[PDB]
This record gives sequence, C-alpha cells and structure tokens, in this order.
Amino acid sequence: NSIQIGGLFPRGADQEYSAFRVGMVQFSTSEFRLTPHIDNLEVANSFAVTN
Amino acid sequence: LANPAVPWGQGVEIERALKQVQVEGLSGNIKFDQNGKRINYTINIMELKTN
Ligand SMILES: *[C@@H]1O[C@H](CO)[C@@H](O)[C@H](O)[C@H]1NC(C)=O
Repeated sequence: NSIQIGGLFPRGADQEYSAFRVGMVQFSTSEFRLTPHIDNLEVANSFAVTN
Repeated sequence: LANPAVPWGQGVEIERALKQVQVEGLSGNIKFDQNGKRINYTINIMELKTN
C-alpha cells in the first residue's frame, strides 16, 4: 500500500520539514504508508516551481 | 523543463541588442534602460472640453 506524494520545501525551511517527518512518524499506519519525494527549490521562482 | 536548465549564450547578446535600441515611433521617443523599462518618453496631458 505505497502512496506516492510529491512535496515542495523552500530552501531554508527546516522546522517545517522536521514537523513533516514527525507527522509522518506519528501518523504512520500498518494499513498504508505514504512515500514522499522531497525536492528543495526557490519558492518564489516560477520556473523552479513549474519544473 | 530539462533539468538543470541550460541557457544559450546568444540570448544575452540579443537582450543587450534590444535594450540598446533608440528609435522614433507612434509612442514618441523609444529608448530603454538596463531593466527594460521605457525612458525618455512623453505622456501628453489631455482634457476633454466642449469643442
Ligand atoms: C532620458 O531618460 C533618463 C531616464 O529617466 C533620464 O535620466 C534622462 O535625463 C533623460 N534625458 C532627457 C534628455 O530627457
């Protein structure tokens, strides 16, 4: 039950990704498991976001 | 979208070419600064009257 979900963290966002992993650990379940792919980028950059 | 994006060299030259232009046109004197905004223009101030 692998669920692929993309994610976007602005470079310099740390505590957000931390709380993100903590959320992943606490809300993890035997039924299904979320499989995030993280890519850090410039959030203000439209090109980077599109890519 | 191919990552990492690679720009062509010629582009910078074409940009400079476009920005360095000074011509006469329907908008009056046409010239640009480094950022590409209009410089040395004339905006006619008009009033609607009876005639
Ligand atoms: C042309 O535009 C530039 C930018 O605003 C200004 O510095 C300069 O004085 C202008 N030249 C004339 C002759 O109006």
